[PDB]
Amino acid sequence: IVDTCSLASPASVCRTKHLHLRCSVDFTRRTLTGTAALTVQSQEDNLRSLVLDTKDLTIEKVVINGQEVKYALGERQSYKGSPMEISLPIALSKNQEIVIEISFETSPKSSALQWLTPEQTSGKEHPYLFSQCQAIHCRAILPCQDTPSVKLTYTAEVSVPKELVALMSAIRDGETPDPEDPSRKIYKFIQKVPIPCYLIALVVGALESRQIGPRTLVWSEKEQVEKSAYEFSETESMLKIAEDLGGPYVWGQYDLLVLPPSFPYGGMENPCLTFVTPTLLAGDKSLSNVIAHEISHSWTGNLVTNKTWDHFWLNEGHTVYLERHICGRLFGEKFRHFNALGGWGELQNSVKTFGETHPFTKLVVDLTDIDPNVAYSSVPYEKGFALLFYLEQLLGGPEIFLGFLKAYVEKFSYKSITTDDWKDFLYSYFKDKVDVLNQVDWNAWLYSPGLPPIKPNYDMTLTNACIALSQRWITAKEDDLNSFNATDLKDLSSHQLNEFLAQTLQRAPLPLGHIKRMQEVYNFNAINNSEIRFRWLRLCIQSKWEDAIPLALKMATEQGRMKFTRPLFKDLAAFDKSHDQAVRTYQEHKASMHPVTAMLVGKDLKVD
Ligand SMILES: CCCCC/C=C\C\C=C/C=C/C=C/[C@@H]1O[C@H]1CCCC(=O)O
Ligand SMILES: [Yb+3]
Ligand SMILES: [Yb+3]
Ligand SMILES: [Zn+2]
Repeated sequence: IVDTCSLASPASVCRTKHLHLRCSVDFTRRTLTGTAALTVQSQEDNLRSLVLDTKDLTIEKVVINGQEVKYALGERQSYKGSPMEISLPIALSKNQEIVIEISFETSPKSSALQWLTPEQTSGKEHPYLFSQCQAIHCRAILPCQDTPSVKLTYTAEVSVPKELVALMSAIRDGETPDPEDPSRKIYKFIQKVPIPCYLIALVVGALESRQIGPRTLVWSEKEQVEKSAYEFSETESMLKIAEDLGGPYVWGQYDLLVLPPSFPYGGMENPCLTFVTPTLLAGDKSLSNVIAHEISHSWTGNLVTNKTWDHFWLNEGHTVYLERHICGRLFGEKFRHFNALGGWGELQNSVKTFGETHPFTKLVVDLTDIDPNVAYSSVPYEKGFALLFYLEQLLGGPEIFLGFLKAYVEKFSYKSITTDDWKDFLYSYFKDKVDVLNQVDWNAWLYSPGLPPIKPNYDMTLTNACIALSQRWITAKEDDLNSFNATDLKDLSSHQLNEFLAQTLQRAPLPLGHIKRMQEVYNFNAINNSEIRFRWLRLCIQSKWEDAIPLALKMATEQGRMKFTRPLFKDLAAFDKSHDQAVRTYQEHKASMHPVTAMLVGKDLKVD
């Protein structure tokens, strides 16, 4: 097992045990400067050098035993960055530990960071910075073994302009004036649980907080605090359910940070401080499954970790499985099945986009010379979930399979594992059902592209009305459109409206007159729920309604969640009437987008 996405020495050669980060955030230069002190343990005899990952980092010096040591930056290897070899002053024996202090500065173009001007924030008076290290962007902040096969503790001291606040994926450990610059404050942090370095995270900005549970504050700019406190009020109830299913919550605090609209994901499971998109702020808590998902990562992902990114499905599939159990406990088993069946539809969509033979539709994926951001899709989420849901039904039901899940978390806590470790423990836990496990087509499920070889069984109770109404619209002729009316929606929840739109979008385009009628009688243009609005606008653009062009351009640019922004830009580029404007709009906005999102939209549009 080799991590083909890292250029650093592997864990079999040496292991980082601890990071002590002292840095300063310079908004004038858009740089982070400081020192990263790595406590490294040799795993072999006579160790005289080691290699760290870096990406667009300027290295000033490397200090061991109080003296500068020799180092060399190799040539850049595309998205992987540049390897940094350090010559150790004294050969190390196996299990010997030393401290290596590296003085470094980031580049303004760091792919881990987005620097925001005051005008890009809610308050309009202060700048803002946030990080996103998953999968392999931590090396664009600091030199490290940038592989999830290594887990380390960390402490940090971050100097910032005194008007602003710093937060990290760690427990807050005090603040003080910066003695080297009275215009600044130093914020301190401690992460005492070993983590993979992709879970290191930093935000700096004009942040305020409100308590919403016994172990949860929500953080945001002042303009969003009140709405966020209401939107995420289910958090503590979800944590209690998650603890019941996964075992103890070991991280102390579970805080939430609501980022500015360019944050690229629904959430990011940064330990002690989950990051979330403001597109969750629907006003009715209806997108709270994203919080259940990030909560669940506190066990599946953050405690039990994928050893390499080839095995990412271990993180995401088990987390989606726990996510849907949390929402099933809250709202019922029929709702769990409804969301499960919706996820199968999303798997169908991903497979249909990539193509049924595409290597990125395999559950286990070989990322040799593949940028993980390019490979990312809903496949590991939903093919992984589908495998676990299938096994649940094969092995005796959800109560039995949740017993496996808790035992799995306990077995591999604080470790990094592969698909074969998972499968071996599955066969160990279910030793009395090995004959049943040997009926599984393991090669198809784990290593073949396309849809899985067997579809699970799904309760249809909550889905039937969505399918029925979608089919009424698809089979309607012009003389049937008069029969549709706002009353068609009166018994549908927001989740069901979203699924009605998903069902109909799968058959797009529809005739333009149908889409116009849908707006006339359902007024979907008025809905601000981001998931509903996204699917409605995709349906309008794919059905060639020119009126929807400005709406789709607005949504694609006024937020930056990649799930929404990328498909909206792609749909607009595919519609001949909006193509030129889509490209011009991307070019005008690209410099102020998140660096990774800008790169991907450019690839999607075939723009340079
Ligand atoms: C199995 C294919 C391997 C390729 C992917 C490898 C590494 C993934 C890189 C970045 C992942 C960021 C994930 C963020 C949170 O779980 C996502 C919840 C929000 C997603 C959304 O709803 O927009
Ligand atoms: Yb030796
Ligand atoms: Yb303390
Ligand atoms: Zn996730």
